[PDB]
Amino acid sequence: MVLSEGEWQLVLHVWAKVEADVAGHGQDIYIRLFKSHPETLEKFDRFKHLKTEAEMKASEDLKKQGVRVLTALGAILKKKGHHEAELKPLAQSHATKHKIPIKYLEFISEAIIHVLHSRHPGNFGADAQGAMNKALELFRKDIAAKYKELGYQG
Ligand code: HEM
Ligand SMILES: [O-]
Repeated sequence: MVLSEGEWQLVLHVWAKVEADVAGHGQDIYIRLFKSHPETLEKFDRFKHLKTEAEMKASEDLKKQGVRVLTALGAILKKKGHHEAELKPLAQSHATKHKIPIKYLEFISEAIIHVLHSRHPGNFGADAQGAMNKALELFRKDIAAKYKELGYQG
């Protein structure tokens, strides 16, 4: 599975807009994920008690977590497929420490696409969304292969 350079440029052009305010984007993505698929919130021991969107928005720890996730994902995207080193620690923690199935990675990918589609119509038209979907599918395909190497079904 391989993206073209043009596809990577569409991914990186919208990611540059995320980077104007990574914290705010992270909050929107987590709120979308937890509202759409409430079961995913149960995996977060520090945040599973949050009851409403207002509580999620006011959580400084959730905001910091969103920054960590999007910055890690941004570093992966900037490797344009050459992300073996970045995926090692992430696959190990998500398979063995956090126990995050591939289906939940699909759910957060959907939340990312939903938020970019809402916030960034200037850089998230159909071709750009297609490229981002391809990049996230590549990420999940490579994470799933590493999960299997690590002993986790996913
Ligand atoms: C785009 C996909 C994702 C990325 C890039 C990502 C990235 C990260 C990073 C960088 C950390 C901190 C270091 C670590 O423990 O590895 C983290 C922690 C964590 N991740 Fe993810 N993650 C992703 C998806 C998910 C999903 C979908 C879930 C659950 C449904 C999840 C559950 C967790 C939990 C529970 C923690 C620990 C949080 C805490 O310290 O309170 N991750 N993630
Ligand atoms: O995460």
